[PDB]
Amino acid sequence: CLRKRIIEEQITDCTDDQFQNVAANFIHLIVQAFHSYTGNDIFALNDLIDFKWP
Amino acid sequence: DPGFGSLQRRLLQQLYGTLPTDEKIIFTYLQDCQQEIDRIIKQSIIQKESHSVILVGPRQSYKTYLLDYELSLLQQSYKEQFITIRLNGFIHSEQTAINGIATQLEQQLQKIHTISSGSLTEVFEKILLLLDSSITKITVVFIFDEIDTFAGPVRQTLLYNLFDMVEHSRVPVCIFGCTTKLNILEYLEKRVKSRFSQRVIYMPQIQNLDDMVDAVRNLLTVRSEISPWVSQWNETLEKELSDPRSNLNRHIRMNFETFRSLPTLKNSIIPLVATSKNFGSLCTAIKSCSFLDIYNKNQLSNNLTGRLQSLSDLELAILISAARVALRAKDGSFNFNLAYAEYEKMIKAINSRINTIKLWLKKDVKNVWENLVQLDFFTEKSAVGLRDNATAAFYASNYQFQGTMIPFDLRSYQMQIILQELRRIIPKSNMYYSWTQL
Ligand SMILES: Nc1ncnc2c1ncn2[C@@H]1O[C@H](COP(=O)(O)OP(=O)(O)OP(O)(O)=S)[C@@H](O)[C@H]1O
Ligand SMILES: [Mg+2]
Repeated sequence: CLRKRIIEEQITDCTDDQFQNVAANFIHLIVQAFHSYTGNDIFALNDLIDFKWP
Repeated sequence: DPGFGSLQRRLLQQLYGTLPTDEKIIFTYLQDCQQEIDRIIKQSIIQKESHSVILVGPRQSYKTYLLDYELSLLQQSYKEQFITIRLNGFIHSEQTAINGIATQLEQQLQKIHTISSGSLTEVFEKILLLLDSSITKITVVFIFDEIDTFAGPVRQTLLYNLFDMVEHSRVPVCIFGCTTKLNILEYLEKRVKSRFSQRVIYMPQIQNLDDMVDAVRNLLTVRSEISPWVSQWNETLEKELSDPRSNLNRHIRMNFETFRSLPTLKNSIIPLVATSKNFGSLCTAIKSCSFLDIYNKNQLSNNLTGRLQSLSDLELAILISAARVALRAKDGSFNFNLAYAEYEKMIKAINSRINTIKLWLKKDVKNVWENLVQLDFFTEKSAVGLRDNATAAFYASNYQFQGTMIPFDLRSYQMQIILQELRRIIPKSNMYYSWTQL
């Protein structure tokens, strides 16, 4: 869903770091946004990351 | 180097007790009670007398250890002169004990040179004509483990028949009952007491601190010279045990006032000896005891304090508000509506004095509420936990409780951790620490 977005949007200023940094930034965003909601549970974060990714 | 691994393997074998039966150690505080067991069991495999004793002592008080030491000490010479019938009081119910004795009388007389077959009546009569009925016979040593379940307050048929083939038999029997109740003779039905030899021998406990350091001295010293390091390892051990101000003697001293048990020390010492990699590392690791506070911190890492430490902020405000609501009530009960009517009140009083705390709606405090019953911070109103036996956990598995048919936010929960115990354990640099007073 991201690797079709990079060609749907005509994105050529990308490398693998340019994907993994926005991936880790999204994961930190879900963490600092929703840690007071879940708690210290990997399972309640995994599915939030699975929902809010596309 | 292959010189250090021999010392480590020998040390861990002494710490587990899996030595051969000539260097297997017996501690000094339990050397008199091993003499009584040796006297009892040595006049039944040799002299072919018959009797019955009960060993009373707590858990991990070396009863199975002493008995297996005798039965491996009375097997190096008199192998063919006895067979052993060992049966628990847990995995052998009083109907499955007969099949246990029949299966263990069959397969033990096979190894020397069909009684297992039939119904329960035929099997119970096939092992009443075998035991209740110059030459030397074979004796049977019965090892009853947790005998306080066969002594239930209804019939006591197995104990009556086993203690009845003590006086009234031609086969020499010797039946050992390891139990834990100190009031074991009050359990027995009054015609099973009269068949009993009344010789109950209580296991010894540790009376002095000298017994504990002598026990650790017996456990950790090495007698057989296998590794080159042993000539140091004994002496560097004694330097820690003779000096009463070291770390090892201090940990033994605080073990003597807490759980007064050698197996807890064994489970402390075993990952110290096993995680080490060199002899100097093992030497400084037992000098400093750098692992008996790492391990001892981890043993308390989640009881009610090491996992409240890992609570998040909304969960902590919910727990504090719930403990406030239960502290305000009469008998200590509350629910999700009474808890959320204190969370928003407290947080509105937080935003009154002042940058703030986001008020989460009651659609997201439900997940927090469910995460504080899966950490056991709330119980229900009268919900008993695991039932005692296996039938009462079946009789209630078919019951449909009223506390689970009502809606979610009306279940009358109950605190695990009161507000006074919450006051002292939350750090004083918290934004809810003032809210733990009332
Ligand atoms: N047959 C055995 N061989 C080696 N070590 C043993 C043996 N039986 C017990 N131990 C060890 O001895 C210590 C305690 O011994 P136990 O015999 O289990 O105590 P206990 O009296 O049997 O407890 P019970 O049976 O529940 S009253 C533990 O470190 C055990 O691992
Ligand atoms: Mg036992």
